[PDB]
Amino acid sequence: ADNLAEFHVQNQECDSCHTPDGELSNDSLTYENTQCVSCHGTLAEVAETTKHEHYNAHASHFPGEVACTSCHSAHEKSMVYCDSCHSFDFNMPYAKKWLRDEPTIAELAKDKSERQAALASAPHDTVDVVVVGSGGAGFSAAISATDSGAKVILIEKEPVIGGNAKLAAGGMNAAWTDQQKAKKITDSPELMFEDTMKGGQNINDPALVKVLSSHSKDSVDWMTAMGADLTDVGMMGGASVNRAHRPTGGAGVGAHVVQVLYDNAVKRNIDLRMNTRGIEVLKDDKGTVKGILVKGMYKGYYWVKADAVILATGGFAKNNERVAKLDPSLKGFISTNQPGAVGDGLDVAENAGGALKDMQYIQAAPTLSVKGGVMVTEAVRGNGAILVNREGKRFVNEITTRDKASAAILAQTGKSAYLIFDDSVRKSLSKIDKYIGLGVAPTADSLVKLGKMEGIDGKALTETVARYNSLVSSGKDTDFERPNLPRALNEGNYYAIEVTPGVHHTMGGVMIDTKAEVMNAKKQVIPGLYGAGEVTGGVHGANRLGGNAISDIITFGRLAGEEAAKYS
Ligand SMILES: Cc1cc2nc3c(=O)[nH]c(=O)nc-3n(C[C@H](O)[C@H](O)[C@H](O)COP(=O)(O)OP(=O)(O)OC[C@H]3O[C@@H](n4cnc5c(N)ncnc54)[C@H](O)[C@@H]3O)c2cc1C
Ligand code: HEC
Ligand code: HEC
Ligand code: HEC
Ligand code: HEC
Ligand SMILES: O=C(O)/C=C/C(=O)O
Ligand code: NA
Repeated sequence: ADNLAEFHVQNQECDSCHTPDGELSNDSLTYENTQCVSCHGTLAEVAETTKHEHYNAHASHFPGEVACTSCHSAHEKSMVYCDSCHSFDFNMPYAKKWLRDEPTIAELAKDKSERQAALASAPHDTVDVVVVGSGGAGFSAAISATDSGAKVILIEKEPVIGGNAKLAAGGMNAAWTDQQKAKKITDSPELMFEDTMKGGQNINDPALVKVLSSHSKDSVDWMTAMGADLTDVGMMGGASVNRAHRPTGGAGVGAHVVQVLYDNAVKRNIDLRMNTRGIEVLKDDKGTVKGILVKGMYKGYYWVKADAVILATGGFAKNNERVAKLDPSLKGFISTNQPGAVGDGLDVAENAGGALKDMQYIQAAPTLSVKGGVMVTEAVRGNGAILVNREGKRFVNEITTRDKASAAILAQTGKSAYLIFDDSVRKSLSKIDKYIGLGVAPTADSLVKLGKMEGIDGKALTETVARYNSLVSSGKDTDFERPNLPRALNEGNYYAIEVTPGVHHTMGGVMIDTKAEVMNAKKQVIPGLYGAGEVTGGVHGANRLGGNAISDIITFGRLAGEEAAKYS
């Protein structure tokens, strides 16, 4: 057969997958997927039949309930969503190579036809607030608005939830939490403010950072009340003390927090629609929003009538064309991001009259795995790893800010470097076992052997770690002034990961005030329109601190849903 449907119909009726009238249930294909699961079992149950030692298409790090049709289309060949970041050895029936080419909001102007018909019709729904994007900001807004008495619809343009937020692995910053106190850490919202402003080269909007620092503990409290584990507290670059919260043992914070938010949304019966792209904010004759035009992948264009629209669409770091026009030094770099993170939400915001700010400020993650092409968290350095070049030497304070660390690595021989650590660092952060499982962390029982394996001067590497361990025990790094020296690298085997910077986060975006209201260039509020999360500009200035994005998206997402409900 040439497609999955043709296969099944050899022995099955159309109504084995379809509804009686044969119309598709909705853009989430809820009915249809339910049919796949009635015959094949849950994703979990299927996974039992497709195990590989180090990977499984049906049991991945993605949170929520991933629909079969995310990867298996019926009447045409389809793509494995995992192939957008990885190249595992898969044999999916009726597969085609991964290719993403989603038309821009401006290209969608060619559907004048269909769009006019949709706006001429009745609104398909009339609700209080529509939230665009199912990452951390969007789920937070949806839940908090629902808790304040609003009726909400949450839309996601991708087949899966979570955006980039499901990928976060270092932690969520907050001060001064019960969690920190339990770990004997002393901190304060003021100190977090100070670190953040200084880290952003004082380009940050001080009113927005004051919201970020002052609300941070309550956001950790809010998430924990919903069931999250944020009790591990680690160090990230540019911070005066440990304040990056994450699940016990140093597991990834992203997947976890998104799963908690998803469970809480399902608990509240929130209307979540997948494969549903927000296209155009609609305004009444006085300029306040009145609804939003959306495009369903399977049911087409329709609009929703609502008093408020909350844009929670994420950044544009996957769009290297737009990145390179703003910062040419990042042209051609690999990105850490999900395939959808291309900035179409910003375009929707601008078309509604929102201004943009700080767009030229774009952050590279210093340590993308060269071998795996995926992000390696800053927590690996925060928990004790060092960086060495091919010469086998240290060359940078490994917990300085991301802009300086990226430049340092790029300046080394071959424009890459190596994370070096031992089993004491490995056991302190369980996320590291995930890198080892990916195959990107070669290991050996001695640095001379490791160096020969990886093309690092083995003798110089050995002396480099002995010297580093001596500064650790003597409590001061006189070589690169690293201010926190948590562990000696001296237990068990030794690991190396080859790393180079990758495009990661866009600090600029839609201009918002402290109530998450979107503003135009005249600094006037657009009534009804809100922005929260990486789509916004002004929170992080010229350089974002690791851990501060997850913090931002919960605080501003929650704030925005509450303001939108009150606006109503
Ligand atoms: C690999 C990785 C690791 C990171 N780790 C950390 C960490 O440890 N700590 C930290 O603080 N930060 C971390 N960051 C940054 C942080 O995860 C992101 O900034 C965060 O994802 C921003 O969340 P958000 O809700 O704003 O957007 P996202 O989580 O990206 O969600 C936005 C959603 O909107 C959808 N969308 C976009 N346009 C439309 C549209 N027109 N219609 C409908 N849906 C739309 C997108 O597809 C996406 O699902 C990490 C980022 C990455 C990529
Ligand atoms: C389940 C294994 C399927 C079988 C068997 C058939 N269809 Fe299907 N169809 C199914 C889904 C998951 C979808 C979504 C798109 C995709 O290819 O994955 C579809 C869609 C159609 C459509 C499009 C509806 C629209 O665009 O509004 C039609 C016209 C359709 N399918 C027809 C149809 C007929 C007549 C079938 C029996 C011969 C049949 N389908 C089987 C999944 C499955
Ligand atoms: C039961 C009535 C089924 C429905 C509804 C769907 N599938 Fe199915 N599928 C079914 C059988 C009996 C078989 C053969 C293997 C077996 O279980 O005995 C299959 C096969 C497939 C395959 C393999 C195709 C190939 O070329 O080998 C896949 C990938 C599969 N089915 C996927 C799938 C999806 C995603 C469904 C919903 C859209 C779905 N199936 C519906 C039984 C049934
Ligand atoms: C992408 C993330 C996928 C989603 C979600 C689902 N499937 Fe899948 N499926 C995918 C791949 C890459 C493969 C190949 C596995 C490999 O290791 O090479 C599969 C395979 C199938 C098959 C074949 C299993 C067999 O009998 O050999 C089945 C029957 C199957 N998929 C079913 C299925 C169902 C019903 C899903 C929803 C619950 C589903 N898959 C999700 C990729 C992805
Ligand atoms: C890019 C945005 C990603 C997509 C799409 C998928 N994965 Fe992923 N994967 C991602 C990262 C950044 C990492 C590094 C380790 C971490 O936890 O952050 C990984 C790692 C894996 C691994 C190794 C560790 C493990 O969980 O076993 C596997 C086996 C893996 N990813 C599988 C996987 C599958 C099956 C996916 C599709 C459903 C998938 N990943 C998509 C980033 C990205
Ligand atoms: O784990 C990291 O590298 C990511 C942290 C950040 O992007 O905030
Ligand atoms: Na931004």
